[PDB]
Amino acid sequence: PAYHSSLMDPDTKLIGNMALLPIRSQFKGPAPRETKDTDIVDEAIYYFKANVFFKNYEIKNEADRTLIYITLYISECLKKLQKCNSKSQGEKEMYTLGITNFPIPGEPGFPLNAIYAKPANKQEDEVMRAYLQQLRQETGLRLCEKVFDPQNDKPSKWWTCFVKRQFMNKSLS
Amino acid sequence: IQAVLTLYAQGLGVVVDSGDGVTHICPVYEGFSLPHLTRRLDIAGRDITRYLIKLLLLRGYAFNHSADFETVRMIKEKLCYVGYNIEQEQKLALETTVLVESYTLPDGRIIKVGGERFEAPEALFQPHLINVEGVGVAELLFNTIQAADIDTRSEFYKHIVLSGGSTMYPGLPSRLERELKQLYLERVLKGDVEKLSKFKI
Amino acid sequence: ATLRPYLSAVRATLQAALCLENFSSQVVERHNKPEVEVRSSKELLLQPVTISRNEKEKVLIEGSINSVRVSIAVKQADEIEKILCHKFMRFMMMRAENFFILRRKPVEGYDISFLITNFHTEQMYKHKLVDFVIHFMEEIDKEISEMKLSVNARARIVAEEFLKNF
Amino acid sequence: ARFRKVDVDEYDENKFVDEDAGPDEGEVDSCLRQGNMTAALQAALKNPPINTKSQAVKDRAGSIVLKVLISFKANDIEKAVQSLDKNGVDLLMKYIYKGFESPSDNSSAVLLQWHEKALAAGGVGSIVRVLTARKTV
Amino acid sequence: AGRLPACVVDCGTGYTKLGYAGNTEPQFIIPSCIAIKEVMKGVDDLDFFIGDEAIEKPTYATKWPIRHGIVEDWDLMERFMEQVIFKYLRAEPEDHYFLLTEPPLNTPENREYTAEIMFESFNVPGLYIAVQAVLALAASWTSQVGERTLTGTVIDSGDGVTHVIPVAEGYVIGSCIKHIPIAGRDITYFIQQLLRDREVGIPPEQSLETAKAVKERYSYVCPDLVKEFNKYDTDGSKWIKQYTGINAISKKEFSIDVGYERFLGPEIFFHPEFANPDFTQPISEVVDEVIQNCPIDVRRPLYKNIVLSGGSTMFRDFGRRLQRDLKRTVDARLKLSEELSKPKPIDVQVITHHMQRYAVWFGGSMLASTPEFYQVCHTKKDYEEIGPSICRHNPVFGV
Amino acid sequence: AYHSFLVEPISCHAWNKDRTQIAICPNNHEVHIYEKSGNKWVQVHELKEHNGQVTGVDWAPDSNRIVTCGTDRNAYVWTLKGRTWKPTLVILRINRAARCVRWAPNEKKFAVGSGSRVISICYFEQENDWWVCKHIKKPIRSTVLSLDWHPNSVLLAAGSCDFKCRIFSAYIKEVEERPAPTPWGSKMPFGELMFESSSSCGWVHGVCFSANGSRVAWVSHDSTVCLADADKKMAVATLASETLPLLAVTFITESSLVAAGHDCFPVLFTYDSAAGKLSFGGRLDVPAGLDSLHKNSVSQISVLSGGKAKCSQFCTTGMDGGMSIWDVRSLESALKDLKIV
Amino acid sequence: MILLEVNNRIIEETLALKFENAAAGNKPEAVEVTFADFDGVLYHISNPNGDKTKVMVSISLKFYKELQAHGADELLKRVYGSYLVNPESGYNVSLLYDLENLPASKDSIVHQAGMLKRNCFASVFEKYFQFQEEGKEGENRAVIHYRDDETMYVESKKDRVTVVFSTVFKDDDDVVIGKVFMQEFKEGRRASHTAPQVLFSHREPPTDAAVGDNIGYITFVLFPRHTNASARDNTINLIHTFRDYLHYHIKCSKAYIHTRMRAKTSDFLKVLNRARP
Repeated sequence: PAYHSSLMDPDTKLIGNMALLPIRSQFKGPAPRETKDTDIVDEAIYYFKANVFFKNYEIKNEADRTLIYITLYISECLKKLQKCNSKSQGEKEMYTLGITNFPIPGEPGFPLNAIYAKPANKQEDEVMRAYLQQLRQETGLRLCEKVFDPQNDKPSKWWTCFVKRQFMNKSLS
Repeated sequence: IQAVLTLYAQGLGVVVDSGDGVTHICPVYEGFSLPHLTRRLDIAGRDITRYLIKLLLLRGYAFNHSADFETVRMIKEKLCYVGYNIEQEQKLALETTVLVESYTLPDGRIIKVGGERFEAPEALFQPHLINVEGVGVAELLFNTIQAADIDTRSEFYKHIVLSGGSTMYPGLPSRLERELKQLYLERVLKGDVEKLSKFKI
Repeated sequence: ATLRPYLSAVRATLQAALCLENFSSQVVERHNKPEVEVRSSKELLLQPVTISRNEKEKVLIEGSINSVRVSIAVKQADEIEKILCHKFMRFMMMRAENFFILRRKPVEGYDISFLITNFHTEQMYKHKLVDFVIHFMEEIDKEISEMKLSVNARARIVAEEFLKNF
Repeated sequence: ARFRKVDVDEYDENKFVDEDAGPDEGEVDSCLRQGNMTAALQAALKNPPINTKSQAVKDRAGSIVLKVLISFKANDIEKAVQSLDKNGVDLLMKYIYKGFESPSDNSSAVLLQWHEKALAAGGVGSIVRVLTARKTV
Repeated sequence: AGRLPACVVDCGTGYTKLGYAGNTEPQFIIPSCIAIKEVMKGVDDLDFFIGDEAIEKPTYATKWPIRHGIVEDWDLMERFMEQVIFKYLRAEPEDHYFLLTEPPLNTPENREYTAEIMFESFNVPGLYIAVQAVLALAASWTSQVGERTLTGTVIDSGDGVTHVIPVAEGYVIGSCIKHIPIAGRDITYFIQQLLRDREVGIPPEQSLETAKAVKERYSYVCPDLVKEFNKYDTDGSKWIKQYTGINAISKKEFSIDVGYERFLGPEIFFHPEFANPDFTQPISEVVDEVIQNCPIDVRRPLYKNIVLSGGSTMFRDFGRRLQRDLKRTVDARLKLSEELSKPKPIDVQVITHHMQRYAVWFGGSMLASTPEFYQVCHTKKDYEEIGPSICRHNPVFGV
Repeated sequence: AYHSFLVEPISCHAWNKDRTQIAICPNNHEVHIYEKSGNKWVQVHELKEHNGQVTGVDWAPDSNRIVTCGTDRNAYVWTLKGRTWKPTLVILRINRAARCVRWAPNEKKFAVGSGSRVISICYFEQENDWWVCKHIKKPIRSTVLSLDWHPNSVLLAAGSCDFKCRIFSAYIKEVEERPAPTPWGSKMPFGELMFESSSSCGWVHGVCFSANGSRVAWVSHDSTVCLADADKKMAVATLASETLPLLAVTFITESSLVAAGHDCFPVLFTYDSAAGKLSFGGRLDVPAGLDSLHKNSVSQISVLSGGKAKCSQFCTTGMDGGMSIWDVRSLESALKDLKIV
Repeated sequence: MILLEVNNRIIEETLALKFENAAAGNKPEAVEVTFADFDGVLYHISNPNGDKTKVMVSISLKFYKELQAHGADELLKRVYGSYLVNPESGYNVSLLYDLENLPASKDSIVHQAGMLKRNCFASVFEKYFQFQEEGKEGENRAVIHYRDDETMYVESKKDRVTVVFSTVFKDDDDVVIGKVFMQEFKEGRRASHTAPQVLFSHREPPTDAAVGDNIGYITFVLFPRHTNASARDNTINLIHTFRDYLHYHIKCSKAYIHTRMRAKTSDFLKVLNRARP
């Protein structure tokens, strides 16, 4: 079946019902620092092409929810990367996009409000808003030295093609 | 003994109890039975059900003996009956369509059942049909009664009582009475007497 | 010329015959059978009657308290009409179950037979059953004729197609 | 399987059994030969063998009546039929159905004319009584 | 068996396989269609074509007498047979016993309709109607197996639907059959969409074609989705392929790369939801479910003998993947038994053999070459003396 | 005034005392009781106990008890216990289907005609708390098709397939007392044959006793209606119809009969005592593809009000599933030519 | 399809596929096919000795000896030449095709192989067409038993050549339908004056010729316009497929009757069910 995250620990920090998972990045955010060479953003980009085709997804950890979030986002980047002609540019479009405020668990316009808990107060709201943008950032750039072939202006059709498909028939946009 | 008890419930001959498991012809003398005469037929409901299964096969319906036993049992309970004159019954099944009846299977499919309605239960009268050696309920019943000490025959005959689910087949009482009348007219005489060879079931 | 008079006599008789009611057997505990078939209770059977149009075409009507048997001798002018009639009556008898009023085999001496029971006259308007049997007698003759022409029509095209190629 | 070959029902005490000698050939022949068609019919319809144990005796009567209907003009029938009382029409009908069992050249062609008239006068119930008769011609 | 071999005709919903008994493959495999012109007078009834010669006949209308494996139009099925016999097989029908096939749950009435045609139209000497499922089982005796048995689970995948059929002692346990809304037609479509969303220059009227051709030439079943995507992404040079078709207009040579769809195609067998919203249940579960509804005393045998049949089971590793997926679903189950408390291990085996594409016709050809075939056939004499009802039953045979 | 309760036959019916509830058998093993709410028919009860088709129903007016008999060989007396009807088995001691049943006026006993070629006369014994029956066998040779009690609750008219209409004495001294002489005879010991029609044609589909019971009428399959006048040495008047057989009949006055059968419409017959002759009073139903209210054979007819002496309304139910109510007075308006009695 | 095709599809298609893969340079697959044709003909296509580069097409005709007495062997050589090889055990004629030595135009040989049965029959007609074409009379008649209980009789005369078929209708009703078709042949001249004259005799033969209720004798009378060297072949194609043509049409008729019955019966049922409330 679909691919599930395995970064869940018997001691993982939780932001909402999502997993506050360590993500080696230089962006600001409540993201713990990671020592293991693979983070929740790798796991997401690795499984993307396989996961996106699934319509159903059984949540097993707060870790999954983060995976599902990073995945849905990936589709958003591809929606963008489909248009542009350079890795340099793409990296910019992912900083910009990675900043736009997409709805969050609890707001209208956020698909999956029955699976994602809403922040219990104004602190979590900011923490979460800040743990998420952090992810739309890290995820946003790592997705550039993938979607672009050593010969720029070339958004590999290997990624472009998924632009019309939506994981779980859901969309952040 | 359910035999004596059965007879009791009807304020009281010979009990013919037939269920899924087995058939029993138990005589009962003025209040208490009498083992020495009791007998068994190797044909009961489960056999008739089983026999229907095979008959339905020859008709174009393949029911799995294990998986579909319960279904065929309901088919039998609802549609089967005892033919009075098998010769007569066969001409109906062969020359007309009045015996054909529809039965909806659990999966929605609708099958038609005809001649096999009276043929399956006919095992009770012709055991060999199901590869069983014997004589069949009636001819059996007859012997049991003739093999009594008389001065009871009249009572016994005049008091045959059916018991058990496998004896509810429409027409069964009539078929026994015809069979017994036949065995009597031949194996006890030969001429036209039996205007007094009375006995009800 | 003689057709209409014939079918008219037939219809009247069917009207008289198709007056049935439910009747449980006097012979067998809890059984119900078409008396005209089983015939085990004489008082329940009616006088058999015949309506003949000529030496070959005729109808036999056999009533009883709960069922009527209607046998028809069909017109068969020649060998070809004979085999076609025969194949056609067989075709329908094989599908007797779909008809519910068709007998599986004809009464000895006839080409096709019906067995209409009280159950039929309850599930269907009896005056329309009488209307059907008559509509049936007329339509089979038409059908046998068409088939006959159909056969002679293909026969000729087949001979000319083969012969024309030499 | 031998004992079953005998129909023990034939001797059942609770069974059913019905509870148990022709026209004037000359009078019919005469009236016929004389040109009295309407009087020819009444002659033959007189004294039907409704109780003769033999078939031959009935057949004779059936033919005498058969001879009159055939010897009729498809235009002198309605006249004779209407000269009969209900019981007569009833009986005529019984004979008309008998005629149907012996197709001849056109005897059946004219018989269907008789049936048409007898019917118009007797009604379908006259046929019902053909079917219900236990002692019929 | 006389000097002439029996005629074996396997009429499917999409294709009809026909030939003589004893041969390993059919002599003709043609579309189950007849083309006619549209009161019939003269010899217009003979003016028709069947198979390939009936697909795009200008002045003729194409018809399909068989829907869902059952004969809908008997008039058309009867004419279809005239040419099967006299134009293709060139067999004197009066001289050959015939073996025709029927899907499971084919009514007794239909068998009499078939027999009325074969005996009363073509005067055949003997007829036998075999149930497809059973023949597929027989076909597998050619395999992985040294013990012949007519008890097993048959997965027949045509082009319309896939069937999971349990067979016990040569008889379909009809009440336990299940259908799967996934067949070659859907595999071809899913491959169609994937291309439209990535490949350019494919002639619109040649969409399905290019796709149907890609499925038939490059598709297979992979063991694991991500790892596969990984391969293609990593060493794409050794997994991506090329396909050049010929434009049926500008008659220019258009080419396209072939990737993901190679494995994603057959994958919808295991992940139906990938292309079907109304069905999500994996084929392995459907099989497991079918066997479970069957009599306990026969489920192990069913698990041990899963036979494949049809072109849509031809993808490389289909059986390997099916058996794996099933072994799990099955052990995981027996697992909760220990935890909830040691049920003996259940043996799950999926058989694959060379004759799968037309497993059914092959079984029929093999069985109709035996003397026993002639014993179980219903002869013409019997049909005439006993009636078309004898054809309601057709004794299984061969084990 | 026709109403369709269903499109399959209504096997038989029975109305309560006030004609406020009608009990019917919708061609099955059950008995449905309907009642009117405004101008709509509402089903208020379903009696399910019989194991075969119900062939006869009768409702005793004063004791408000329903009796039913079926092909299952049984008979049940139904008693209303608050809001539900409870059946009490009555052994008829027969081995063939029961065909008809009628309570006696005195409601002290009912009669069941059956295929065992016999009439079962049943009555309750408040000593052992159960029903018992005595048979009237001779000279019955076939299935008994219809029954109708005499106003004295002793004489019983019976119609059967042996083509006879008979009057018997169903006198049970154990529930009633010595009957007063009748023009039909002064000796009425149990089972006494008082009168027997003389005919060998047609099953007797229906029998009926007049208001004062000195006349009995019956309809047979040979399409004839008959009436035997006991005030005239049991002379028998006969009228041969031109139409199909009648299945049901009833007196609507001392000299008027209303019957219906396979033609599907009720017709009138009058009796001329002086002449001793019966005449055809004409069709009463004057205008699928029929011009008649009912679309199939009418098989049962009953007096709804005015009784047999001066009936003002009668009911008919047939094989078409319909129930009709006929207003005598209304019929007399729409047909100035109609002459009753 | 009114006229039965004369060639054999399985032969042509089997050979066409092998030749194609041979030219393409693919490795030869093994082939093994057994099939039949009308009149008890049996064929076998195979690789002799298992040599996959060799495809043999063999035909078996129970009545070959008889055709051999009338020029078959000679005609077959004329037609096939080096393609002929000693007949495979169980067959009378064998064609051997070397997949490593095929002609430029393969169609000609595929077409000829496809007509093996036809070319085994042609011989007898060609002979007798020659007898007539040279006034040669008195010459004995050919008696060919093309079926176990059917016979063909060829005979030459001064002006005409006559072919007599003794066919059998197993089905009693097939005889009747047959007479209808035969009647139309006996009159086909009323649509083609210059076409062969057909004669027909039911029970009675026009020798030990069998006499029975299910036997029929058709007789074609061929004139020089049909038997000459320019029409000859076409005439052979028709005349030798005649018997199967007749039976094929008797059978197709029965099929058409069936469609008429399905329709009529269907109508009947619609009426019956309209009689339901």
